[PDB]
Amino acid sequence: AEAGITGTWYNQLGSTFIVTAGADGALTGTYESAVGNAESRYVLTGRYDSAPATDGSGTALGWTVAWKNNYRNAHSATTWSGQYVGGAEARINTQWLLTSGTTEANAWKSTLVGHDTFTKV
Amino acid sequence: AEAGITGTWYNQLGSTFIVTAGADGALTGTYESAVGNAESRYVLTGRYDSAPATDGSGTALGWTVAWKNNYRNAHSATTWSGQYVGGAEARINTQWLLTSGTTEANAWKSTLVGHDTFTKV
Amino acid sequence: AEAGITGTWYNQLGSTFIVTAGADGALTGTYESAVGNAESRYVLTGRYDSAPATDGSGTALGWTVAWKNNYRNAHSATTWSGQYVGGAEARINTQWLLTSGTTEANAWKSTLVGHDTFTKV
Amino acid sequence: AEAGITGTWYNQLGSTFIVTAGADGALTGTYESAVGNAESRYVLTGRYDSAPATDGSGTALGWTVAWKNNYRNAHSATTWSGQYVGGAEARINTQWLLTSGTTEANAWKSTLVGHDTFTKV
Amino acid sequence: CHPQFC
Amino acid sequence: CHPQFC
Amino acid sequence: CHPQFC
Amino acid sequence: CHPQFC
Repeated sequence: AEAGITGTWYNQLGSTFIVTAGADGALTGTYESAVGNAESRYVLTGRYDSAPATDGSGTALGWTVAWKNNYRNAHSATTWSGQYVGGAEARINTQWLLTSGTTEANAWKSTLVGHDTFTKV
Repeated sequence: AEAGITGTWYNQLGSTFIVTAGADGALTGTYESAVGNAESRYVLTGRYDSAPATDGSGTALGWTVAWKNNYRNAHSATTWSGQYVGGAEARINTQWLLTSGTTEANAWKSTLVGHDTFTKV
Repeated sequence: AEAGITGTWYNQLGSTFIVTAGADGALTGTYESAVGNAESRYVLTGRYDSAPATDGSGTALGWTVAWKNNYRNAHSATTWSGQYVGGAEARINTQWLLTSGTTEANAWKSTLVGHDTFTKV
Repeated sequence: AEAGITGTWYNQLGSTFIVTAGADGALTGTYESAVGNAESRYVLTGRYDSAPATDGSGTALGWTVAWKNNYRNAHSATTWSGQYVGGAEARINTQWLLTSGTTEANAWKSTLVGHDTFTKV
Repeated sequence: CHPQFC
Repeated sequence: CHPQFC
Repeated sequence: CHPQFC
Repeated sequence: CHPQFC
């Protein structure tokens, strides 16, 4: 955990995030939806629950990205919920929720669900 | 938005959170799972997407709580995804994901889903 | 259960379904997305798990509606998952998943999530 | 679609289902949670939305399994929501919801979420 | 105006 | 008696 | 050892 | 072409 989480992570589709896990449960960094460009870059913030593990459990964590920066304002936010598992092939497995700001007529269609796995390679 | 979000929020079941919406998309505060006790209190962090609205849209947001403080370490984290709607009866409608740290055998049963509405009253 | 489930159910928004719970776990009937018109009417099919209850548990169930009939073909299907609770104020509380058929480029945005409660009144 | 869906499907973990897609949107068959034994076998029922496709879209579908047969009664039901994509490497990609019957105190922890991909091989 | 609600 | 509600 | 996977 | 993937 902590030192294990700190670094660069990649998913299947070309997205990258960079995170520092801080001593008292903090997670901070940047999500880049495409590894090339300097603003597909958005702020991330989250938390993780550190614990003594004796049985090969994952570490529960979560983070939020709001989709606004100097180039784009998509009127939406995503949360990822999941766990870190370390080792030779460390991964973070997540499920996510994306909500867009709607009028109240459209509120029932505001939230998408999906899943993502991140690796160090 | 921002000034609208800042304050104290209550759900149907007795939980309370207190949040400050900061000028550049930041959300910080504390979630108290029971209004009485001084540590059912946990740190929260999240983001919101501020925009010019001309059509009565909600404001998309999200936050994370890891379930560890000085009294409890539940080996889990929740993310809430949703939107703020202002006015006389301002509310935040959310869906949430709770993940627990598991062994890999148990990974398929690690994440619960549900929903919550918060009001100022 | 069974006799309890059989009948007409209503949600907050004006939708109605009519269901027969059959002796060996079958659920069959029609969902009408608006109580007026004779085809906002679509076929439903599902299953329920009947059991001896000694502690006031709900009955787990689920059903599917594909959104095609003689008037509309929306290229989508919804599944509702939840439980029946009986009594003076019997309700069915559900969460749902709506998937649309997409090209593979659009597959990550194919599924919405939400929730519904149904009552007899 | 239809003829494409009819047959035997396998996931990553050893589960198998067998389905017939009928002419008017019906899906019927059996889910075997482990390919060996003759009752890890449970009834399935669902629906699919057939349409003229000109752009390589998937076919939206869903099904339910209640977890009761002659050997087990787990007091729960799963719904899978997703789409069929055909071709040389035909697959069905799904997200699922599993609900257990609870007392009302425990209702907030009744539903798990996850995902599955099925192939013909 | 999806089938589900309309 | 999870943290979230209790 | 839920029905779904076992 | 949402922010998340593009």
